[PDB]
Amino acid sequence: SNAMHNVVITAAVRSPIGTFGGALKNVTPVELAVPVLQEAVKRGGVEPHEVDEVILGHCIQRTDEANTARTAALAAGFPDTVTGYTIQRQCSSGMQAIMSAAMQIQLGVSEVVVAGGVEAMSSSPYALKQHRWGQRLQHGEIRDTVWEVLEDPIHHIMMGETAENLVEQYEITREEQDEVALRSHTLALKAIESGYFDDQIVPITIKERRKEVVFSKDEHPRADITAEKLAGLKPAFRKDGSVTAGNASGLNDGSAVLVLMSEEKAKEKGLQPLARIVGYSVAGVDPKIMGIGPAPAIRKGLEKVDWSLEDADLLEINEAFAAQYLAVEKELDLDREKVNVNGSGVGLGHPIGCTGARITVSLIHELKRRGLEKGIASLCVGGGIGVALFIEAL
Amino acid sequence: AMHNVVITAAVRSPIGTFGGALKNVTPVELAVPVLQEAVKRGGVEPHEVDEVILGHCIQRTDEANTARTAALAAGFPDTVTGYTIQRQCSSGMQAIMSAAMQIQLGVSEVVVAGGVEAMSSSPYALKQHRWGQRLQHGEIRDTVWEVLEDPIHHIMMGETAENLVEQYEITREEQDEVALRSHTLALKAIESGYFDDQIVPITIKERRKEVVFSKDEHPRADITAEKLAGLKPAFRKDGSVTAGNASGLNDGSAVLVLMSEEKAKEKGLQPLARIVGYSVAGVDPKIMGIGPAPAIRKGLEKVDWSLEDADLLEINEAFAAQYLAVEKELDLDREKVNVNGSGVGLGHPIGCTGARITVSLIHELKRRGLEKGIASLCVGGGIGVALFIEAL
Amino acid sequence: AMHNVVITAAVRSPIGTFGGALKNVTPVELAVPVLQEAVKRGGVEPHEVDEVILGHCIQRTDEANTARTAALAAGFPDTVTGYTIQRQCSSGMQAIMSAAMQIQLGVSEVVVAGGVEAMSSSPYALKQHRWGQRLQHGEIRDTVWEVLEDPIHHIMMGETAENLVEQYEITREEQDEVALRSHTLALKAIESGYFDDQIVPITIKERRKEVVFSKDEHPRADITAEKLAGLKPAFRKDGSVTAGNASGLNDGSAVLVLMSEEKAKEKGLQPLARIVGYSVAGVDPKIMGIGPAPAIRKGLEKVDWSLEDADLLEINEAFAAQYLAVEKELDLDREKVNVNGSGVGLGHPIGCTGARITVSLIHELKRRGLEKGIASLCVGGGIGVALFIEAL
Amino acid sequence: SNAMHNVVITAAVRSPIGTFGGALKNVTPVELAVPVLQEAVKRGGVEPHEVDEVILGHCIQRTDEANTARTAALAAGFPDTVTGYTIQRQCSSGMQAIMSAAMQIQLGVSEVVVAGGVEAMSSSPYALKQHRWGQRLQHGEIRDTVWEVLEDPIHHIMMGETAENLVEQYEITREEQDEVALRSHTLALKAIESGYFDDQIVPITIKERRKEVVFSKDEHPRADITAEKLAGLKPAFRKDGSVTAGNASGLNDGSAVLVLMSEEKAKEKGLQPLARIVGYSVAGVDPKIMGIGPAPAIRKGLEKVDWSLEDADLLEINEAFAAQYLAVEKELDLDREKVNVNGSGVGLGHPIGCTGARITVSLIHELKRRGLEKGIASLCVGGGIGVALFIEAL
Ligand SMILES: [K+]
Ligand SMILES: [K+]
Ligand SMILES: [K+]
Ligand SMILES: [K+]
Ligand SMILES: [K+]
Ligand SMILES: [K+]
Repeated sequence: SNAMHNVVITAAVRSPIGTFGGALKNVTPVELAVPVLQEAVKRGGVEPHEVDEVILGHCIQRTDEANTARTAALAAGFPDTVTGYTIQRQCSSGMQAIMSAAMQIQLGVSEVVVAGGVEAMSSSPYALKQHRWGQRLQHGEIRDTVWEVLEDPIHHIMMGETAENLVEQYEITREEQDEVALRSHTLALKAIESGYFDDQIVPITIKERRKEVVFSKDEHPRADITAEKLAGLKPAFRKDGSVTAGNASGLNDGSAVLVLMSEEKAKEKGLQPLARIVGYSVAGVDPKIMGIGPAPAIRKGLEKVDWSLEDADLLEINEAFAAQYLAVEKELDLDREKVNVNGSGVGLGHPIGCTGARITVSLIHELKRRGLEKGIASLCVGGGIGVALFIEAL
Repeated sequence: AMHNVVITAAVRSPIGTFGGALKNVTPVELAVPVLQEAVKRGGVEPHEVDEVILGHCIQRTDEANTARTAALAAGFPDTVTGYTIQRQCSSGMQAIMSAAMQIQLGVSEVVVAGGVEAMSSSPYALKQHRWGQRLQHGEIRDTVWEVLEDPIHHIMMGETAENLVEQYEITREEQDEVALRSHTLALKAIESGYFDDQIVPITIKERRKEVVFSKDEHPRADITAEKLAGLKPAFRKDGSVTAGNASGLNDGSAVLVLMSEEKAKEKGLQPLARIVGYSVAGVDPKIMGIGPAPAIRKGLEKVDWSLEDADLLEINEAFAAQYLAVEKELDLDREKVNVNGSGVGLGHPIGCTGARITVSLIHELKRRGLEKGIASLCVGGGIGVALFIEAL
Repeated sequence: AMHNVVITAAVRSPIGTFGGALKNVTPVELAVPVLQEAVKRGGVEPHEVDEVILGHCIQRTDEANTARTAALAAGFPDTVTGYTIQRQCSSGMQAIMSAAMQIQLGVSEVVVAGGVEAMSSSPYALKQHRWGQRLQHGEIRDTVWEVLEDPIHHIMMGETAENLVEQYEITREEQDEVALRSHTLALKAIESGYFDDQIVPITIKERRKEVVFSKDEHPRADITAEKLAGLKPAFRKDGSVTAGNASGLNDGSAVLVLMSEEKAKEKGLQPLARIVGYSVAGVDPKIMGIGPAPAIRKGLEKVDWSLEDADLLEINEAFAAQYLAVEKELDLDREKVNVNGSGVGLGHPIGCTGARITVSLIHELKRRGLEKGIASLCVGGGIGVALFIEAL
Repeated sequence: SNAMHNVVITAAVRSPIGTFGGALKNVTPVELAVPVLQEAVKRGGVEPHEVDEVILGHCIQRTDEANTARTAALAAGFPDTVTGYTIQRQCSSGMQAIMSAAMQIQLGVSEVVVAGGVEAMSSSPYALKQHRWGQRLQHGEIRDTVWEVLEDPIHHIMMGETAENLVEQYEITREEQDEVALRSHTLALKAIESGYFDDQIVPITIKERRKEVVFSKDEHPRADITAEKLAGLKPAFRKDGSVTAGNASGLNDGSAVLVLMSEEKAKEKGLQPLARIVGYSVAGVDPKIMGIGPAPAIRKGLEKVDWSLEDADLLEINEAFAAQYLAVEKELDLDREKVNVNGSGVGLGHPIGCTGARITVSLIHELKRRGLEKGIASLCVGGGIGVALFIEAL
């Protein structure tokens, strides 16, 4: 009679997503997480002291903000009792944070967990590898941590090259990629104008040197992205290639946070949750085609939760590259009309640590807006991993 | 679902000193041979491993996701996924706990979990290089020195130890007594061969040769009370915490193979130990060293043990003063604690240590023919973590 | 041998502010167009130039030997050799003196000489990168901030100015009076077109456009007594030296064509000026600003002038306080000194300035129809240099 | 009746030459100049207050020791009245310093000048060019100042490549280069053993962290350099090339200083000078074959002083590369038995700022040892310059 508690989600919020060198240029990951943590708890039906753990996914962790989760909890003014830990599973980090929170709740390790992800790519440092013991002679390299994290650590090829591998494998055309890219911006712009993201977005106040900036709207979507402009871009990873800056996701800044608790705890509190978690799955694939990860992850997960793919009402499949998304779409034979319905990574941006949580936030709110139930959120991961999360809106 | 968790292998590298044997080894490189040996001993083939989970404090973007990269570098199949955990000093212990959670829920059947830190090879960082320093001198930041500084209060871990010194009225002399004990017991354990079975030798390919690193290099054979008493305070002007009574900066990895009891029985394996419980407690970061006290008390309640039921404890010595605060607060029996030394004598490769002390505890329980163990450690940022095990 | 030295051209770039118009221009790039224009005006073809000598404070190993590299980059024949001089703030004036020495001895017949500084594009340095920092944080050093710090006493030039303030009992208010004058007279000179002939416009190729930089950008049209009086001391807590009464950090080049009087006559050229003498004096580095006093006195003896014989003087304002010490020590007639502004109003691109003030003095003597000029400046490290000229 | 004073040299001393990362690893240029300045003045027949100027040639100047000459004068304890300035003419910097001193003395600008050169290559810094205004994105370069100074700033080829240009032009063989290289070490070792350098060398005391090291002997010459070892080395600048690390000069540390004064001042003081300067010359050539500089410089200078080449009793022609030396030897048809008779740059090292002064120090002492009169010292210069100095031992 050992019990496994159902996991429900009582709040789901995010910062707007900044562009590289944009509104969040001078914000650290802890600074970017803090206001979102604060608003999540305010909406989530709990006081800070009731939070058992903060778990954050973070790709480019910083030693000056060791343990991003614990540091952000304290910086947010939460009691010293609110512990935290930080997760690195590359692009899926923010989704793994939610899964790890669910595990703690299912087991009764925690009753309430605040979980999500953050990435502040714009403020990420440069590194010197030979400074400690010396370069001795000849020129050295000062390494961009953002550019490093985009390079596979075993094969030393960029994520964009792994995308071109999928282009060749799945015979994906430049037109197909650019159609998806245009769609991503177009649907994002429409959602923004229609106010679809108003509820889920937490404005960030940036204290600059001589003023304060209130950042409240996603800044990656571009009205000037047209079929014409996309077709004129040069290939970014291979000569005679088709993956470009225009049909690839951006480098971006953002945070996203959910409040999760046992269903019994929500009943105790008299709270109507937004959604429940019904399952999650992780699958490993060839790092050289890491973008295909969501296919086996989704298949594995559907088997576990006893859904057909057709049962899903909406899906969020992160667009790391349009080509990568297209490979997943072709492999699973997805109905695009149910997928990324307000855009995805190409139009909205890809703050990597954040994204796995960001797409979950967006999915929850869009299911509710449409009055639909079943959602799948899934994304590829550098290093060759796919992760999928299965939810039901309440 | 709802499985019990057992441990079928528990191994570690020897612990290198800063700039020592492992000077030029990266965290992935240091994890790989220990991952391979653990799986070999743990009764499984690599394809049977569901997840590798590693605790790592100073993660590197050139080895993104240390656990997954190490799994691949170790030659494990692409199906063997991984993720990496940062809970500061307790990272390696949290990795074990996270593995246990997956196994308890039936998320995974077999998990390889532990921790690694390669402090000697950690980089330097420039924070103003991207957008420009503009004018005046800047700082090139040591990632090791950063990770030892509290990120909210901007004081070194050693200063948080001096806070405990003042709070618990701990003498310089008792700190040095504990430091001497740490080296002395470590040296005795090394001499007696207690660590022979748990240590995995590391081969380092140098310019003109290969070196085989097989023995812990931090313990000092000629350390003495007189030497310790002569040292200058390291963190406060009239202070008592010194380089001699503080843990070192060190390099090391440590790995366990965990699986469900069901899976062990199905494979006909006799596990070394089972996990009975685990607990985490948050405290004031300014006295982060006390973390193990509430964590242990919290965990004892959960597993329904009395403190006295424990046969052996490992409480990491981040600083002798910090250990002493815990000893005093819980009124521990020193003769059952850190019986073969701890961080001061053996070193503290931070990401690794939470797993390292668990490895050591498992093997010492077995050596003594004892059952119940507690492993626990403080965590920069104000956290205590505790793991409760029973040797089989 | 034993020739008289005349000057047939004297030109300069406009002076940019730090991070301003010349932000992305290197010293060679900034010297080139001014070298080319000087030679064009100076009555010679490039192949007739025997040597290019440039004063340069923050030399770069990627442009080794600034003078020779600039000569080549300017398209001058391979036969046109060069060398580069560091005598701190007086570097550009020393280049002129060294040119004169070569011409006097018949070592060279025609020399192009001057100075350059591109402070905005100067690099940062790491001193421990080669052999390693090992542990703890390091410094990434601003070469501009380094060059402004005395290398023996490790105090900023601004602090040496505060030493003169105390020594000569100079008020904050008189410093600000001089600072206001410097901007005011510079602005008037700019408005009246006094600098039109001497300035060589610089074209900067930016990402999407070309910019033509033709006017000095340091003078502040809206500077006032009230604004200056409100500023905080920059170098001492109860101090009087401020950012407003100190020279700026700036970018600029300045170049003269010199030759023997014999050579000028042979070429039928009418020179702008002749060099009558020059002098160098060493003083206490802690009050380096006073250098011009002994240098001027020493030189006056050599050329057999009285101070009163001078029609105009240029005494570089490194700091208003430093200028004031010189004015007081020599009992100068302010109405004959820095008549169109100086370093506070116009800027101080250090390698360039010793040549820049000479260019300016030559043209202002001519404009006023006056003969005798003295140009002089202080030098970090405790040196004063003075140049004595007669307009023709 | 304007007078031009004869220039005489009353002292000529040098540090031993350190190897890269060797005995002088942790010594700055000012530190390395100081003891040599001090000993020079002690031998030169003047008190420090009588010194009018210190002039030093220095290739890799440092902003933390601005104006190396003035800084070293003050650090040596010389009075504040002793001014100084620093010269950059690449490899000939140290020789130009002596020439500039001679000019001041000839003109009566100074009566006594201390002049020479210094280079501390081992302690030279690394530079970042994009740190001030930012790298923005992607990896950058941390630049070795030593490696930069060895690269031509117009053509961006290493000095070693300009040497290979001369190899091809003058049809110089690998054997010829290696014979010169072996000779350079062999003659240096012999001179050292015979005590030829005892008088001219000033020992340097290096204060290391836990001891003091007294460095008193040139450390570049190698007894293990053999014809066999040289022939086995790989080409360093061109595939199928012949310039190697073994037949090229090293990277080295050293200082060298002369005391110069008017002949009348020496007579006044009752001093017997070591030597007089009779002339000097500078010639510009193609930077791509900079190594040939000494040929036109020597020819130009001989015309000025009315010497035949045959009149010279000894020559020092710096060996930047054996190949470069060989081109000069072939062009001028030199008698090698009169040239570099105790070795040169390949065996002894090449601390670049120092070398032009170093070879002059060595020449003066060897002329005196052999009881000979006429000397020529000359060297090539990166950027395409040759410089020559003509002296008579007294
Ligand atoms: K919400
Ligand atoms: K084992
Ligand atoms: K976990
Ligand atoms: K002119
Ligand atoms: K000169
Ligand atoms: K001598």
